[PDB]
Amino acid sequence: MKFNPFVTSDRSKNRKRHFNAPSHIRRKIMSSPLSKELRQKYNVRSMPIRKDDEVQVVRGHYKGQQIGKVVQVYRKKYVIYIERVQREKANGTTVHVGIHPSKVVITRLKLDKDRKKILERKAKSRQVGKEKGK
Amino acid sequence: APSRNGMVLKPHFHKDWQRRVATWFNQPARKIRRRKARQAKARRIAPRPASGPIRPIVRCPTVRYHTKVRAGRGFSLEELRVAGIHKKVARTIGISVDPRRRNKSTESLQANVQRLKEYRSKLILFPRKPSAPKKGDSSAEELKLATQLTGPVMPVRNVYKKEKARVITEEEKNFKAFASLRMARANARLFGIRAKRAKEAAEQD
Amino acid sequence: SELAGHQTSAESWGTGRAVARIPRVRGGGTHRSGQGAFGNMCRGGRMFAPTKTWRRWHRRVNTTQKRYAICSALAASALPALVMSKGHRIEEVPELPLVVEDKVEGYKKTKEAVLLLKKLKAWNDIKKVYASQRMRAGKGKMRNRRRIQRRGPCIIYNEDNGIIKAFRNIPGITLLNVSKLNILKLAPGGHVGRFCIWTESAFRKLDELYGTWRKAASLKSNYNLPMHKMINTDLSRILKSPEIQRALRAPRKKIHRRVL
RNA sequence: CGACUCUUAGCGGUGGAUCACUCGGCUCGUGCGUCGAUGAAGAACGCAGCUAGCUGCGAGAAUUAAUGUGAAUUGCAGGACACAUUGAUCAUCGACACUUCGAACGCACUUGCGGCCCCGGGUUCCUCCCGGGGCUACGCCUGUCUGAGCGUCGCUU
RNA sequence: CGCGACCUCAGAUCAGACGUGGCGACCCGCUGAAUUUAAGCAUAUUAGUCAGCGGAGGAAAAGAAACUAACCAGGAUUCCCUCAGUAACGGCGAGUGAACAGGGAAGAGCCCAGCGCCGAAUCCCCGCCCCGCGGGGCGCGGGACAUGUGGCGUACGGAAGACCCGCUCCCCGGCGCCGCUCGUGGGGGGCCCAAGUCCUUCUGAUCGAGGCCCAGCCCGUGGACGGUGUGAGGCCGGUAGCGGCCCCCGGCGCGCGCCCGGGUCUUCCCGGAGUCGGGUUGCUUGGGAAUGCAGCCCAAAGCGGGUGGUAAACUCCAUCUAAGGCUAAAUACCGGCACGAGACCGAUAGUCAACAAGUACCGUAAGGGAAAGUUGAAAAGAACUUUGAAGAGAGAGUUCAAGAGGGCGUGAAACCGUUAAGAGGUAAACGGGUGGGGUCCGCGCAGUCCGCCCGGAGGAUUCAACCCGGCGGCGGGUCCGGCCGUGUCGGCGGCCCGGCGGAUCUUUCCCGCCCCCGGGGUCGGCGGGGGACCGUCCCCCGGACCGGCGACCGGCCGCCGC
RNA sequence: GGCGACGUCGGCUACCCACCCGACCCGUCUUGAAACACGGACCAAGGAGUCUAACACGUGCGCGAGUCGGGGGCUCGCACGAAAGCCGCCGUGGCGCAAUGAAGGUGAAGGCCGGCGCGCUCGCCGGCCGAGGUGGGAUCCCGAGGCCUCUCCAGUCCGCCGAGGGGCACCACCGGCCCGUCUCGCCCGCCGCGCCGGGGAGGUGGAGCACGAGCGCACGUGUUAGGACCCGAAAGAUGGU
RNA sequence: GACCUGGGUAUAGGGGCGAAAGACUAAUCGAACCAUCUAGUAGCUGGUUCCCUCCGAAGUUUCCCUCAGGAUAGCUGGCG
RNA sequence: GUGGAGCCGCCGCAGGUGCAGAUCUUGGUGGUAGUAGCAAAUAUUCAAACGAGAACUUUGAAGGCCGAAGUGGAGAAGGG
Ligand SMILES: [Mg+2]
Ligand SMILES: [Mg+2]
Ligand SMILES: [Mg+2]
Ligand SMILES: [Mg+2]
Ligand SMILES: [Mg+2]
Ligand SMILES: [Mg+2]
Ligand SMILES: [Mg+2]
Ligand SMILES: [Mg+2]
Repeated sequence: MKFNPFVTSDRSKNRKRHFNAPSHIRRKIMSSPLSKELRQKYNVRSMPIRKDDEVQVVRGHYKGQQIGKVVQVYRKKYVIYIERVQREKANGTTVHVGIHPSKVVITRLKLDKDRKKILERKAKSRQVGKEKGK
Repeated sequence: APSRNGMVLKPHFHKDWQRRVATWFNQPARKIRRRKARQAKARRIAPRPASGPIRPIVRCPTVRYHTKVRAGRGFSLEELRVAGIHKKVARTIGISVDPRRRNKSTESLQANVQRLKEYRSKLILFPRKPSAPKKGDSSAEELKLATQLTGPVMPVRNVYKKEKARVITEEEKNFKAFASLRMARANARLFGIRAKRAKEAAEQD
Repeated sequence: SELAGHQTSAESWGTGRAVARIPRVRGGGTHRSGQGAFGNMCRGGRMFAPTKTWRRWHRRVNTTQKRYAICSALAASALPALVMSKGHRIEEVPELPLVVEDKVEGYKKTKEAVLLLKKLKAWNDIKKVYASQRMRAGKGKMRNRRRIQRRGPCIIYNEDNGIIKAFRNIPGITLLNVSKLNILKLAPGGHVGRFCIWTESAFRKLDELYGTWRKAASLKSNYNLPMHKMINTDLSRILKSPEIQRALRAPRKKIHRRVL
C-alpha cells in the first residue's frame, strides 16, 4: 500500500505524466528485462534499452528463438525496432513493425564507459538490501 | 402566509448571508496543525514546563461566579514583594506577572504568596556554567522527567470545607429567620430616608 | 457548482417576436447569439438549485449508542450461526472466539503471518478474498477505485510490536486496537458478525474496558454494559414449559370450510 | 394487370442518440505566500532547412553557457558518433543575453525633430557636416555649488 | 558704497538615494445606492452591503486600560463555544440586535516628549589606512547636523540622587570547526524483492487450469499506471529511522565588542490643549434626555480629568490616567506557486473553454462569444489490373474485423429508397369480438404416462435376520470426580506486602502556620498526608439449590458406519 | 369410449387483412371543451418541489430527573485516518427540573386523633401517618353457589359464578396550595420600636403546584426566511462607451 | 439663396442639440447603448416526469384598501 | 442478430430520482415541393480555335447600346 502523501494514486494523473514525460524520464520507463544467463552474471534485474543491444521478442505475433539487434528507439511512440522483425506493405516495401520494450528480452548488452557504471551501481544497491536481512 | 398554532418566528436571513458563510471543513486540519505547533514548541523550550508560567489564584467576579477559583493573568507585584523575588527576575524564571492587579483582601494575598513560595520550593534552575548563586547540587537526581503538563501546580483545586456535625443549639434554632432577611432589606431601602427625617426633627428649636 | 453559471449576458425578448420568453444571449455573429441562456431547461444554462458545499455532511451519534452498537457487534462475532451467515468460511476453524498467545504481536515478517492463518485454519477465508478480486462495475473506476474486494478476518490486539507490519500485506485483512475499536471495521456494510482473531492481552482488556454487569468499566469513566430486556430468549422452551401449557385451553385445529 | 397510397418486415441510406472510454473540469484540504525604475504586468513585431496556428523564445531569437543525465531527435532530409576529449538528447537553471511600446523617462507620437560629451573616418575642429556610444522624465530627501532680498543685524563709508 | 554673519527662499543633466505602475482572494481608509420587504407607501428594511476611489502585507488591522465591574472582584489584543435571537432599537409594525461574567486557542511586553542631571558625552558625509571575505564595523583626519536640544540613565507598575546594609562579576553579535536534528532539517539527481515456469483459449494475452508433506516465488513491497484484454512477480514505481552523491541551514568552543546589581531609610521630582468638555447640526449605533464620528460656534481645569448605560443639583465611594509611539503568536485567505484527495460531472454534463478557447466570429467602441473528444494492437492508410477527363466504381490486397476506409468505435429515432407479403371510394388510427393468411416455435407426427408397491417368467450378486469385534453419536441417571449460580455467614483472612468509592470519622497521629500571656497553653483553627469506618470486587472450609446453551470419565438403554 | 403421418396438429404475441359493434384530440384553465378557446409539424437528448436555518407534531432509538461534547484537548508519524477511540475538577454552558408580578420582589402538603384558651363565625399543642374527596374506570383479588360410572368419608386441579373488595391511566366535579390584585379584620416578632417586618379571612387575575419526563439523535409531514417548484415583466439604481 | 457639400472641430444621457415634429443622438428615443446590483418583484398566465391499493372534497361563515388574494370556522385525510 | 470490455442480483446507504406538452432548451428531419422562383435599366448572330465536353471562354465578322453632367480617363476616404 502507498503510504507517502506526496505521490499520486489516480488514473488521470498517472496517465498524464506517462504520456507527457520528458525524454530522460522516458528512457527509464522504456526498460527491459535481462536473460537468465545475464542476470545470473550481472545480478541485475532489468536495464533501459539502447541502440545496439540484441533482443529476442517474448510476446506477440513474433515470439522467441530469434536473437536480433535493435535498430531504432522511438521514445515518442514508446517503441523499439528490431533488425529482423519487419512487415510487407501493399507497395512491396518492407518496413519494421515496432514493439514495446517490456515485451523484449536483452540477451547481450552494449558496454561503454557509462553502461558499465550503471550496471555496477544497480548491483551494489542489491547486496546492501541483502545485508538488511540479518 | 401563516397557518394554525405555531411559533411566531423572526429568522435573520433578510441579508446577503450566502457570501458570509463559514464552513468548518478545515477544523480537523487545524486541530492537528495546532497540535504540531504545541509539540514543536514543547521541545523548543525542552526542559521548561509546557503551558508556560505559573498563574495565580483568582476568584471570579459576579454574584453568579464568586464561589469559584480560577487561574489568573499574573502576580500583583506585591506578592513578588512579599515573597521576595524581583519583578524583572520573576518572568525570566517562569512566573507570570500582572502589574495592574490589586489585592484588596489579605486572604487572597497570602494564598498566592504561599503558592509562589511552593513553586520556588519545587523549582530547579540550571546554571550557565556551574557557579550556582542561591543554588545547590546536581539537578535533583536529574529532575525525574523533562517537561510538565497543563499547569505547574494545577491551577484550580477548588476545595470545600469539612464541617463535620454539630448539635443544634439553643438560639441557633430560635432566631436566624426569613424575617432576619426582610428586616434587613427594609433597613437598606429606608436608611437614607430616615436620616433625612432626623434632620427635620432637630431643626424645630 | 463552481459559482454562478450565470456568467453570461441574457435578457428576455419579452414582447411578441414568436419565441418563448426564456432569456436569450446578446450580440450576433457566433452560434451563441440568440440561444436560450440560464434556467434549468437550457443547454449551457444553470442547473436547478445548485448544490452547496454547506449541506450537512456529518452526523452525530451520542456516545452511549456508539458503545451499544459495539457491544452488540462483538457479541455477534462469537456466535457461529451469525459469523458463518455473513460469508466467512469458518467451518474448519477451532473454538469460535479465536484467541492466540501474545507472541504473535512481535511478528515482523509476513511469512510468519501466512502460516499462522493456515494453522488456525483461517487461511481459507483469505483464499475466498483472492477469488473476490473483481473490478468495479460502473463509473467508480474513473473516480479512482477500480478494484472491489472482500473483507476477511480482523485481528484485534494491543501493544503493537510489529503485528501491523506482518499483516498489512495480506489482502482483505484488518487490524484494530483493542482500546480503539471501530464499528465501521467490526460491522462492514451495517451487518453484524465479522470473523475476528483475538490475542491474549487483547481478550483480557475487554473485561476492564467495558466491564461486566457487576462492575462498571475502568477504562471508560461512567460506562456499564447495557442491560438485557430478555433473559430467556428461546421461546420453543418457554411455550413448551409446563407452566404455560397448564394454562392453555386447547388447540382448535379444525378447518370448517364454507358449506354449500 | 401496371402505377399510386397504406401498414409490417429484410437490406441500404440520412442522422449522430445510446453505451463504453477520459492527458478536462469541479469541490475540499495542505505547504508556501514571491511583481516593478537594475524597466513589471500587458501589448506589438520578429525568430525554424522545409512552419500557418498553438506552444517556446528575442537579432545569441523554436534558444547560448554551466551542472545533472548518458545515445538520441524524428513528418522528411542533412550533418557532427566522437562518449580513456567537451557527451547526442532531455531535464534543471545559479552564468550571459534579453527588438519596439508600456509607470515609460529628451520633446512629440506623425519610426517626426532634437540638445550636450566622447570615439572612428572628411573641412585634421571650433561655427546645426556620416557612423558608433553615453547622457538628457516628474515628484522628492540629505549634502554640495551658485546667489536672491527697502528680511534681521555687525563692522565699515 | 562695501564686507560679513544669519534668516527666509530660488536654480542645477549638482553627489547619492528614494516614490510612481500591476495584481487585489483575504486586510485597512473612505464613499455609497436602488431592486427588495413592509402584501400599497414616505421613516424603516435591503445596507453601511453592490458599484466607485485610495493604500498595503504574507498576513493585515487590533493591542498593553482615560477597561470591566458593584463582590470574597477581575486584568492588553485577536479567535472560538456560550451569553443570545438576549437587554435594547422599530409607522414598538415588517424587521433589526450587541456586551460583561464563564470555558477554551494563544500568550509578551515595552518606548518617548516632558521633569531635572551629565563640559553635545550624539549623528551624517568624504579622505587614507590596522583587518577582512560575499562588506560593514570600533580606529586615524576634515566638512556638515545640532543648544530653537543629539545622546546616556528615565515612564506613572513609580523614578532619581545621597547615606548605610548585605552579594556579585556578566552578556551579545560576528569566526572556523566538532556533535546533533523528533517523524526523525530542507532541495536535486541516480539506484534497491519476486514466474516472463508447464498445459491450454486468443488477432494478441494480463484468461482458464496446474505446482509433493511446507503448502510453486516474493511480501515492512497485493497503492496505482503503461503494457496487443482483466498483471503482486514483464516494466516505472510503491514498502523500508533503506543505502550511497552533491548543495543549503538552527544552535559547541578560540579573538571582537559591552559590563555593578539588589534592600532599607531619607531628600527631591513627576507628564501630551484649539485638546477635553459644552451647544447645535448631519450621518451612524441595539445605545434608548443623543453609542460613535464629523462640521461650526464656545472653550477648560490642576485634591484635576474621564467613566460608573434616565437629563439635572448636592454628596460619599469605586475605577482608570486621555489628547504621543511600537509590538510575536492564536485569526483571515473564491488571486498566485506547488500539491494531495473525493459516496462529484462524464462531452446538450463538468469551468465559457477535455480539441490551434477567451480562439473563430460579431459590434465604432464599451463589450459579446461559440461550435468542435473516440480508425486500429500496429498504418498494416488499399500496390497493381480495368472503365471514365476526373469525381466515382468493378476487382485485387491489408486486418480478428473495412459489416473499423483517414469527423472512420458503438450507429437509435424522425425521414427516405428498394425488396417481400397484404390491402384499399366514407382521411387515418383506435376498443371489444372472431375469422382468414403469413412468420415462428413446440412436440412428432392415427407411437408418448411417469414413479410406488404386489404377484409373475427366466438371469445375476450379496447383505440383512441374529450374535461376536468396533470407533462415533443421542438420551436418561447417584450429580461421583470437575462445575457454577444466587442470597446467608465466618476466617477482617489478602485490608499494614487489597482494589474502587464516599460533602463518614479521628482538635489524643503527622508536616509550615494563625491567637494571647525566649517559651507555655489545644489555646480555636488553615492547606497537605496517615488509618479507622461504611457501600461494593478477590482466596479457603462450612451451608441451600441447580446440574441449566458449562462439561470429561464411569456403567445402562437403544442408533450407527467399518 | 372414439378419432388423426411426412404435411399436418397445437400455440400466442407491437404480424398483416377482413367483417360486426362501439368509438370526436390530447394537455389546459373553466359552471361547462370535440369546439369557430389557447399550446401542440415530427424525432432524439436536456428539462421543474432542492438544500440550509428555525419551529411544531407524529414515529423509531439511547439514557433518564436528568441529558448532550457539538467547542477544545489527548493518543506514534502512518493508506483507508477530514474516520474511529478517549476525557469527567474539560459539563463552562444549553434545554428540563418552578412558577409569578410592570417592578421592588415573593415563591407551591395536607388529612386523622387527644387536650385547652369565653371549642368564642375565631383557634393553639402533641402524636399518628402523609399528595385529599366524590362518580365512572381496563386489569387484578375474594367469592356464597354450581358443575363428573353406586351411595358416607378428603386434597391439588379446572370451568361457570350472583355479589363484594382494592382501584391504573384518563374524563367531569368539589376541596386545598403558590404568585399578582381587591374588600374585611385582628394578632405576632425584634441586629433596635418605624410614614418597621410577618400572619389571617373572603373574592378574583396567571402560560402555575397537587410524587418528576426530559434530553440528545434519526426520520416523516407542515409552515416560515433565504434565487426557494420552473420560466416571464413595464421598471429602479451604479459605473462606463 | 435662411443654397448644396467634404474633411477638421465642439457639445453626451434626466444630458446634449432642436426655424419645435417630444424631432434627432450609430436600423434603438415621451429618456440611448454596454456591464453590474440580478436568478430583482408578480395576489398574474404557462408547465410540473412511474405503477397499483384504499379513503375522498369544496365553491359556504366571520374579519381584511377586502372583491382574480389571504386569514378563520366547516368539509377531508393521516395517526392513534 | 449486430457489438467488442465491461456488468448484475440480494441487504442496507445516498440522490442533479422516471417526460408529451411549458409560443420549453439544443440538435436533427419532413410535408408544403422539384413548388414560389432565377422578369428594373432595347440584343444578340455566324464561323473558327483550344478542349472529354461550349447559349456563356477567346478570336475574327455583322448588328446594337453607353454618347464626353459617359457604362470613358485618373484620384481622395475606405479596402488590403
Ligand atoms: Mg483529479
Ligand atoms: Mg452503467
Ligand atoms: Mg436501419
Ligand atoms: Mg509582496
Ligand atoms: Mg545550453
Ligand atoms: Mg548618440
Ligand atoms: Mg457530440
Ligand atoms: Mg379539451
